[PDB]
Amino acid sequence: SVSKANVPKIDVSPLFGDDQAAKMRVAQQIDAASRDTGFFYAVNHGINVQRLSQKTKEFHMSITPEEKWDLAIRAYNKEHQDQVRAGYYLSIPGKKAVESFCYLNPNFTPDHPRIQAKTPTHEVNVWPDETKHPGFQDFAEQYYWDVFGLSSALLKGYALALGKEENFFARHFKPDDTLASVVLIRYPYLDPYPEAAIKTAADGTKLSFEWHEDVSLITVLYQSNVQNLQVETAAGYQDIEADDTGYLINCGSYMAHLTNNYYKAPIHRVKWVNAERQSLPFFVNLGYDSVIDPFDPREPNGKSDREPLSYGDYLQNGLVSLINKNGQT
Ligand SMILES: CSC[C@H](OC(=O)[C@H](CS)NC(=O)CCC[C@H](N)C(=O)O)C(=O)O
Ligand SMILES: [Fe+2]
Repeated sequence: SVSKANVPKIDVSPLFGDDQAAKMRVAQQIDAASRDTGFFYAVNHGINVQRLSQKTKEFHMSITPEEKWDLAIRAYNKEHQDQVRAGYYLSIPGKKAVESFCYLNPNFTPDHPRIQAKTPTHEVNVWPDETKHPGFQDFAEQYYWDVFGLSSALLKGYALALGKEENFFARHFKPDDTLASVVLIRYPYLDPYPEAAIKTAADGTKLSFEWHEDVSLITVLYQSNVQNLQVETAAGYQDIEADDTGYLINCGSYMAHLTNNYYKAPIHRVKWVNAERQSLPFFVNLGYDSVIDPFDPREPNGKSDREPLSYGDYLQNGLVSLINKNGQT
């Protein structure tokens, strides 16, 4: 009934290297995908995703109810007032099926200047007990740096794509201060699956999460090989095919702002599927004070009628609004 979205597979491996011409050919593919459905799969990305899925599986299946309250964000545990972003997002059996664990920059330590200042959107990660989840924290922190690496490469391709030098975005994306996050989302198999956990789209499609744009510069997403995502195009919502060997890449609304909608943030939603699966996004966020002057690559002088917006401002408003629009996750 629903047709397949154009989601090209792009070999992003020249973005790690020093062959400048070959990086420009990748840039072009990124430009094309970004002007069309707004999604592509990055292939030859160098990350061991089957291990990521295994380590993440072992965590989700072995965390206990007790641990979840102990790690819970403020929205679920009012004792944990500093936990706005990072920690455990509980399901509600009978009502909200999905659950997840979010963590931030491992460099956000108690001595970090932004943590000392108590700056919004900066928090110190919470972790389960090492003896109960041996290896998990070190694996997860390592994953953050491996996906950080991929995202830097990708941001070099988007820079080149937009007619900029390759460091245009990446110079704002730094280990010591990035607001980027990993979310380890568990979608369960449930029998019976509670209707209260299923939303219905205007067109009748059963959904786990409604239409939205991403709160990010770009999103770098690993998921299981279970089809679920749809993207709105001028021909209506189209199905994004699953590929659990690549990363699904799209632009968030920060990119749309900077480029004056030359690279739109694609509107997408998550169909309801009764399957035990994973969705493991990395939201590529810049630094709290990062400001890029907005521009327009469709205009001869490159000038835009949008005003500069600091990443920190964008992020804190965005994440609130997303909760308001689509509910607490
Ligand atoms: C967990 S609800 C459904 C899930 O959607 C999301 O994670 C949505 C849309 S991309 N994103 C968010 O809720 C933002 C999480 C931001 C994160 N907690 C942070 O602090 O960075 C999905 O796409 O499967
Ligand atoms: Fe999304």
